[PDB]
Order: sequence, then C-alpha cells, then structure tokens
Amino acid sequence: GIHVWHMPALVEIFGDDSVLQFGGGTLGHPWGNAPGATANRVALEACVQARNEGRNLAREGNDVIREAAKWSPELAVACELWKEIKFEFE
Amino acid sequence: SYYIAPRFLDKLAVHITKNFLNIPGVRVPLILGIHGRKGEGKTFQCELAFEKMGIEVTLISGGELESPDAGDPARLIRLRYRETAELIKVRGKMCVLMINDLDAGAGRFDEGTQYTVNTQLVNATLMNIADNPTDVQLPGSYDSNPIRRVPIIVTGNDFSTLYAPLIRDGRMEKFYWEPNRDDKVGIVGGIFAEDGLSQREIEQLVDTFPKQSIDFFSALRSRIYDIQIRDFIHKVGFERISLRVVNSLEAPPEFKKPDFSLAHLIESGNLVLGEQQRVD
Amino acid sequence: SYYIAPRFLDKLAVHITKNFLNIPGVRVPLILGIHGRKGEGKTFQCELAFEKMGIEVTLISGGELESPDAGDPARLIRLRYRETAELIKVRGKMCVLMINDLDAGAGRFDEGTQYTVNTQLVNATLMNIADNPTDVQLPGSYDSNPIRRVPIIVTGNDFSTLYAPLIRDGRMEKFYWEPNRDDKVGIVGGIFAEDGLSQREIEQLVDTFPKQSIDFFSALRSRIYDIQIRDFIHKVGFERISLRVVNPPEFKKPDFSLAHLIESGNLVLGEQQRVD
Amino acid sequence: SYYIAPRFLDKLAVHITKNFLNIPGVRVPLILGIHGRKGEGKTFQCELAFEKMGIEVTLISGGELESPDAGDPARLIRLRYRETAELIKVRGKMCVLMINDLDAGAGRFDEGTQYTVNTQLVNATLMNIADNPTDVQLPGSYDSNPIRRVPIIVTGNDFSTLYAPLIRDGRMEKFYWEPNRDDKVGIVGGIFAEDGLSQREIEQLVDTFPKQSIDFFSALRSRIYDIQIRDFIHKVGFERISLRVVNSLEAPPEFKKPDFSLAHLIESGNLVLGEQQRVD
Amino acid sequence: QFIAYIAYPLDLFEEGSITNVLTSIVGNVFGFKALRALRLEDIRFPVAYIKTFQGPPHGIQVERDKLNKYGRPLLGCTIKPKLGLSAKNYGRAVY
Ligand SMILES: Nc1ncnc2c1ncn2[C@@H]1O[C@H](COP(=O)(O)OP(=O)(O)OP(O)(O)=S)[C@@H](O)[C@H]1O
Ligand SMILES: Nc1ncnc2c1ncn2[C@@H]1O[C@H](COP(=O)(O)OP(=O)(O)OP(O)(O)=S)[C@@H](O)[C@H]1O
Ligand SMILES: Nc1ncnc2c1ncn2[C@@H]1O[C@H](COP(=O)(O)OP(=O)(O)O)[C@@H](O)[C@H]1O
Ligand SMILES: [Mg+2]
Repeated sequence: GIHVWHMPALVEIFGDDSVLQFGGGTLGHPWGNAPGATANRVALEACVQARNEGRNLAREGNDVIREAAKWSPELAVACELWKEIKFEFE
Repeated sequence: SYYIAPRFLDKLAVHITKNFLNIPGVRVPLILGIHGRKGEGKTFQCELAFEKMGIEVTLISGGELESPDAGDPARLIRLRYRETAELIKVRGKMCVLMINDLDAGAGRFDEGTQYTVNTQLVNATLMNIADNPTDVQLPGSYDSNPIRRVPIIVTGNDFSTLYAPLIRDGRMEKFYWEPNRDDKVGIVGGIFAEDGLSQREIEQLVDTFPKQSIDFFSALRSRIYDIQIRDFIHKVGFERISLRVVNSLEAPPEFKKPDFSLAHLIESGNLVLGEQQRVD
Repeated sequence: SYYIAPRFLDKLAVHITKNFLNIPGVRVPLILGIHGRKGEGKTFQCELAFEKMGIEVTLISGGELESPDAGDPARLIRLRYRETAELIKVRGKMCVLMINDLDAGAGRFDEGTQYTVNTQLVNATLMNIADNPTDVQLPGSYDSNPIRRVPIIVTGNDFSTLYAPLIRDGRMEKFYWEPNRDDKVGIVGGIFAEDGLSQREIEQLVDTFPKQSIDFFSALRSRIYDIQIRDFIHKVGFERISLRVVNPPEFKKPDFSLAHLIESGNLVLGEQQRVD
Repeated sequence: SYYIAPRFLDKLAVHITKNFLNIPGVRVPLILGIHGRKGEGKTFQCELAFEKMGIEVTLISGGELESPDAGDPARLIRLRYRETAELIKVRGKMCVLMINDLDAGAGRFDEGTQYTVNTQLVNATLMNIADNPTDVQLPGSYDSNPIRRVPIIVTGNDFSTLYAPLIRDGRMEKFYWEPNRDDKVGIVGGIFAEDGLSQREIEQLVDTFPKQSIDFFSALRSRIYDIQIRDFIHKVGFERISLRVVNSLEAPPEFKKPDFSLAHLIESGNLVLGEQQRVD
Repeated sequence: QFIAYIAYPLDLFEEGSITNVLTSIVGNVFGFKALRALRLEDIRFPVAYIKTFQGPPHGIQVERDKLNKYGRPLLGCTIKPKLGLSAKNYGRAVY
C-alpha cells in the first residue's frame, strides 16, 4: 500500500540497500503500466538527487516531488490522482 | 472585489470555528445546510468567504454523484473526506469540504420529489460520518490511527425528508439565506463598482426590480455589446457576416467601451423581465 | 452525563425484554406507543436508552409515510421489518424498529382535507405485523419459513386520530409521557451538570419558567455559548482566525449564572411573544 | 387449553369440509367472511381451529392489496391460489387460503378518498376465482388443465364498504360474530384455567367489565409479569441484558407464578381502563 | 465474535498440493489490520480434490496385516533422556 507521495519517507527510513515494490501503485495509473512505472522512477530519482545535495526529506520532501512534476507529464497525472499525505517522522 | 453579506460570513465563521475548537461539555453540528432560491449566490458567497479566510476548499459536484454512470457516491464521499483531513496536517490550515446541488442538477425532473437508490447512498454515507467523524473507513487498508474531524457545508433549494433525523438530532444545522435591500445594494454595488455608478443610481436599480434574483442583475452587464454587434452586421452586410469572422485572416473586431448609464440598464431590464414572463 | 428518567427507562426495557423472552401462556403487545406534548424528549430519551443497552435501531421517519406512489409507504415497512429480523439472526443481539411521528402519516384530522389509499394501507400493514410477527411476506413467491420476532416503538403527538383497531390493549401498550417537577429537575440538572450549579439553584430555574419544554433549556445553553464564540471571532479577526485555532487563548468561559439564566430566558420568551 | 367457541368451530368446520366433499346437485360458496367488532377473536379463534384440525394456511396481508405496479396485487392472488392448490396434490391434506383484514384492502372509507385501479381489480379477481375455482390462468400461454378447489377465509371489521357483487349468497357465505355471556365466561375461564379460580369468581370478572372485548382480559396477564421481569433486568444489569436473553450459554430464566386473586385482577383492570381513558 | 462460512471454487488450487491450498487460504488474511483475532476452525474437502492426493502410504488395515497384530491396541516407548546417551547405550535401553 504505497504510492508516489510515500517516496521521500521510504527512501530515508529504509536507506539505499532496499527493494521498494508497488502493487496497486504502478498498475492503477490512469494511462497504463508504462507511464505508471515512469512516474515511480522519476519520483525515486529526484529524492536520491535531493538527498545527496544535503536536503532534509522530512521538511523539503513534498517540494522535491512538485519540482520534478514540472518537466515530467507522467508524474503530474499521478500527483493529481493520489493525494499528498504527511508523515510524522523525526 | 465582490461584496459579502455580514450575516452569511458570520454563519460560516461560527460553524467552522466551533468544529475546530476543542471545548468540553459542548456539542457541535458537523453538517451545515443552506437552502434558498436559485441564483441567490450561495455558492458564490462560500467561495469568496474562504478566500478572505484563506482556508482550503474541496468542491464536489452535485452531478458527480447523481449520474448513474459516475461510480459510487458511498465510496466517493468517504475518499474526499479522508483527503481533506490530510490537508490540515500537511497544509497546517483549516480545510472544509462542501457539496453543491445534492438533490439537483442530476437531470431528473423530481429534484428530490422522488428518492433514488443514489439518493439513499448519500444519506447513509453522511449519517455514518456525522456519528463517527474521527474515524472513517474505506473498503481496504483499514487504519487504526484517527483522522482530524472536518466540517461539511451543503447547499440546495430545499432538503429532503430523509435528512429530518439528523436535524432533530441537531447534528445538522439548516440556514435559510434570503437577500434584503441592504444586501442587494452591496452585491449590485460590487458588480458595477468598476463601471462607476453613484449610490443613488444603485438604489434605483434595486427599486426597479424589488422582487428579483441576484443572478438577474449580474446578467444585465452581458447585453451591452448588442447594439454594437447589430450595427456592425449592417456595415459588413448579411451576405458575408460569417466568412470574415469565422475563418478569415483580418484585424479582429474592435469595440469601444460601452457608455454606462441608468437609462440603458432599465431598458435592458425590461426586456429580460418580458422574456421570463412569457416563458413562465 | 445526560439524565434518563427512571420511569422512561423501565417502560422501554420491560417492553423489549418481554418480547424476546418466551414465557408460555402469555400474549404480549408488539407495539409500545409513547405520546404527549411536543418537545418533551420522546425521541431523545429513547436514543439514550438504546445506547445504554447497546441495541441496534432501525429508523423510519414520519415524513416518509406519504409518497406519490400507492402502496409505497406500506411496502417500506415490510421491507425494513425483514431487514431487522435478519440482524437479530446475524449480529445475535436485540434489534428494534422505531417509527417516529406516526401521527403525520396515518393520522386523520379534519374532514376538510383530501386523503388517499396510503392512509388506509399504513394502518392495515401495522395491524397484520402485530398479528403475525413471524409471517411477513416479501412480494413474489410465498415462503413458509419463519423469521425472528421484532418489537416496534411508535412515537406520536396524538393517537385519537388513528384507525380504531390499531389502538387496542391486545395490540399496543400505551404510555403517556408528561415530565413532572422531579423529572424536570433531574433532566435540567443533567444539562448543566458540567457547568457547576448547586441543587437549589437548579430548582429555582425550573420554578422561574414552569411552562416550558425540555428543548427550551437546551436551546438556552446554545444561546449563551453563541454570543461568546461570536465575540471571540471578532477579537481575533477574520484574517488570522485559522492560525490561532489549528494550534483556545484569550477565550472567556461562558457566563452560566443563575441570575443571568433567568434574564436570558425572559428575552427568549419576549421574542416568542413578538411573533405571537 | 384455550377454549374455542362451539359456534365458531362448527361454522368453520362445515365450510371447509363441504368444499372438499362432492355432493351432486348442491352448489356451495367458496368464500367464508367473518365480521364483527375489534378484539372479539375472529383471527385468533381461526388459528386455534386450523391447528386443532392440523391444516396448512397460506396468508395474504390486507395491506398488500395495492402496489406501485398496476395489476400486481391482481397477479398475487392468482399466484397464491395456484400455490395452495399444489399443496393439496402433493401433501395430501386440507389447505386453506386466508386474507386477513379485507376491509382496508379493497374497501372505500368515504366518498372523498382518491383510489386507484388496483382496488377495482382485486374485487374482480376474487369474483372470478369464486365463480371458477378450477380454471385460474397464470399469465402467458393458455392451458386447459384443471387444478384442485381451494376454500378462502376472509376477516373484516366492516363489509359494508366493499364491492356489492362480491358479497352475495352464491359467492360468499356470511357469518357475524358477537360472543354472549356464556361464550365470555367460557373463553375468559380458558385463559385463567391454569391459575385456578372458582366459577363464581370468573362470573364476577365478566360482570365488573361487561362492555369489553376478549383482548382486554388477556392484556391483564401481561401486566402481572412486569415486576418479576423488571427485577431480572436489574440483577443482570442494564449494560448486558441483551447478551443474557438473546445469545447466552445459560438456561432461560424461570419466573414463579404470581398471586392470582379477583381483588388484584380488578385493581390491574382498572389501571388499564385508566390508561385507555387518558388517550380518550 | 462470529463464525463465518466461505466457499471457494475447485479450479483455484493446484492438484495434489497441501502447500498451495494452505498458502492460498491463510496467506494474507491473518495480518488484516481491521481484525483483532482470527481462527480457522475447519475446512471441508470435496471428493474431486481428494482424488488428486496419494493419502497415507499404507493405512490402518494394511499396517495390522503386515505386523500380524489384532485384537489389542499397540504399545510403545520413548528412550530417556532426550539427549545425552551414546549409540551403544541407546541400543541397550532399546533391547
Ligand atoms: N433527556 C434530555 N437530556 C438533554 N436534552 C434533552 C433531553 N431530552 C430532550 N432534550 C433536548 O430537547 C429536545 C427534545 O425533543 P425530541 O428529542 O425531538 O423529542 P420530542 O420533541 O418530545 O418528540 P415529538 O416531537 O413529540 S414526536 C432534544 O432535541 C434535546 O436537544
Ligand atoms: N378464544 C380465545 N381464547 C383465549 N384468548 C383469546 C381467544 N380469542 C381471542 N383471544 C384474545 O383476544 C385477542 C383477539 O384478537 P383478534 O383475533 O385480532 O380479534 P379480532 O376480532 O380478529 O380483532 P380485529 O377485528 O382483527 S381487530 C387475541 O390476541 C387473544 O389474546
Ligand atoms: N456577492 C456576489 N457578487 C457578485 N456576483 C454574485 C454574488 N453572489 C452571487 N453572484 C452571482 O451569482 C451567480 C452564481 O449563482 P450561485 O452562487 O450558483 O447561486 P445559487 O447557489 O443560490 O444558485 C454568478 O453569476 C455570480 O456572479
Ligand atoms: Mg384480528
């Protein structure tokens, strides 16, 4: 039970040496399996890029997803369907 | 720059405030319902009030849960309620969900005269949320963790008898909003503020049509270019009005700003009165 | 925190229990009928009672018993009865059908009004359920398979204007609810239990306004609270009312004083007289 | 140990037997209609009579003879007649159709009430069944193949408000029920037979309340058991009364027989009259 | 607390596999967050699904015929302690 908005928290908690699996997250995309996979890939790589620079994914995590969606049309549709949630990790 | 009536703002303030407030010994109605005549501006006032307050709004269409080929209202209202609850934490501001034309705009003739299967579902869903606002459940992925309570606004012409339990329970509050002379002056004054009309002029317009909907006065502004268009057609000629405008590369038609006078508005007012009279 | 009148709770409990027990040789009425003056708390005290015992309620509103379709109010009663009978079988607990404000649907006041078939049918249906609680049919194919017996609670303002066979000792147990001084003291004392008023002070409030319904006192509390909340919104301001609410500072507690509870109540009566 | 009144048992016995028997040159009515006053025991003495003989009953509710679909109550009676006819062929015993409370079904209260067409058809359907008990056609394809003759028993408060051709000697056997003093003594004596009262004491109970239906005396007994039941609810506790009664792994509670004396019964009887007067 | 009865189609499971049927039924239902507790009481197996299994290699009847022992329950013994004894000392206790 994970989608594109859970990405900054899962990356930070589980670290780098882990496998993240999306059952209903990839398939349930409005456009199909191929744009659904691309949306998940862009969201993961943007968080990895932001982590390496020196940005806290607790405070700036939602800002990274919104910035990546400006050039990726596949992610912009995914952000419309699944709504953003707030994790309370410190 | 549109005027808001003080009474309308007050009713919204108290409902939203009280729900968000956490005072012991006090019971608060979760759902507020507003009934009035059509084109009173109930929807327009709600949208404006929220902007001044800066509170986030989620809108659900009346036709979105009335249509047979839409989905499932029971599953939908629940999903929208959860999403609105998430906003409070992330956004850090008050968030309200409102529904328009719960029993209207479906396309059906009855307008709540006769119940439907779909009508029953909304009643069922709403009643569950009103009793247990803190916990709302989807079909799958049941979460133990509680959600922040969210206020609900509903607007319509009238409320069905099915809702009578909720109102007697005091879980729902019904507000009847009717415009007055003072309210009319404000709203009419705001519409024509940009045009530039004297206070005496604005008073005359309301006085001309004492018993009129708010929508009518707004609609008057639209029929100002009619004289220009009619005169324009003549110069061009009926033979070739279409071709030049529809699909031709030329300078687009230019219209000088219409003169604003009280006389023009009275003449326009009479024509719309006549048409509405004949149709009904 | 709400006070239920001991008379009211014992009448409900004994009615439902006796329907569920199978004492041999005794015939029991399936309908309990509560009637009296408007706004005395007929519906409200039932809801408190049903919550205490933790028993499921199936509601039918009074403004539903007259539809533009012939037989449609009668068909609903049978449909809802069969739904409640199954809930006894499945959930394995006591379930009750409550029809509130029957006077509006099945009633017959003056002869100056025009009535329909439905008035006739709603009276007819309730008679047959009360005769055969175990044999209620759904439209279509007949089945001779028995169902669970379900008790019915009926609220009204008057039963004088109702079909004569539906009101008889053998078919309905009648209960006239008129709250006395001791009841009023308890109930009013339950509303203002949280505020902190002495017994003697509660007595005085009832004496000041004796010709009042239970709703009046509960409506009085809301009026006291609304003024306080309105002023708080004005003081804080509309622009930043959300910032000082989500995360209540500078909020004076409501008056709640015997001296004022008289003053405010007099103003309400004056407003009522203005319309009158 | 209920007393069934000889007249009531004889009249019902002969009507059913005479249909199932075949005597040449004798034409017999199909319908028996029992009418009288409320609570005299029309429905109840029928039920005791059907159980003594051990015969199957198919029940039609009077408040089912009108529907939003046209001709659907007309279809219902024709279907239930065939269903009962099959039970004679299969099970090989007497079967009876009963429509309880016909008065409020196919009846017209005043000359001001708006009625539909279903009322018109229900009268006609019973007319044709009573004429031809053998040929009842299920909608669709025709079939000329006879079914068994089934008697019908009808209860009502008033038959004066019913279609005139339906009530006639050749179509319906009429029977008016009103119990006398000897009937009352017998029936009321049957109620309190296990209690143990002298004959003189039974007489006195009838004398004290002479203008009363049978239901009144049965309602006395219900009130007597209240004290024991109220005590039981307290001992178990209001929190978990449902569990004990409905769904418990314990033997259902036993109540000792309360003291039954004429003085105590009259006291309770006057309490029921007072409750009736309160509404009156 | 209630007993729930659930039916499953025959063509949902692999033939001759206890592993597969056990993984399908009790896989991801016991960790469902909306339930406090769950217990599987009983399973009905149909005749059509039983015929795909070998069952017991011999059974009661054949076991008694091979051993030539009937009219009496069989007797057994467990060597104590559970762990400690040598292979030779184990066989001495067995004899
Ligand atoms: N026991 C109580 N404790 C606290 N408030 C009560 C109590 N009883 C009644 N009230 C209040 O007063 C109102 C009583 O009205 P209802 O519950 O609608 O019953 P009712 O009006 O007597 O039934 P009708 O109209 O004759 S069919 C409720 O809405 C409560 O707000
Ligand atoms: N023979 C009897 N022996 C014992 N109790 C009887 C006897 N007859 C009637 N009663 C009681 O009185 C009640 C009579 O109810 P009904 O059979 O409905 O009389 P009724 O004349 O059919 O009423 P209406 O006309 O349908 S209202 C029953 O509930 C019984 O408790
Ligand atoms: N305060 C206002 N100022 C300007 N226009 C208004 C105002 N209130 C309503 N309107 C007009 O009303 C119309 C929309 O009506 P709506 O809000 O849907 O009313 P209702 O919900 O009562 O039918 C628009 O043309 C809008 O400009
Ligand atoms: Mg009867």
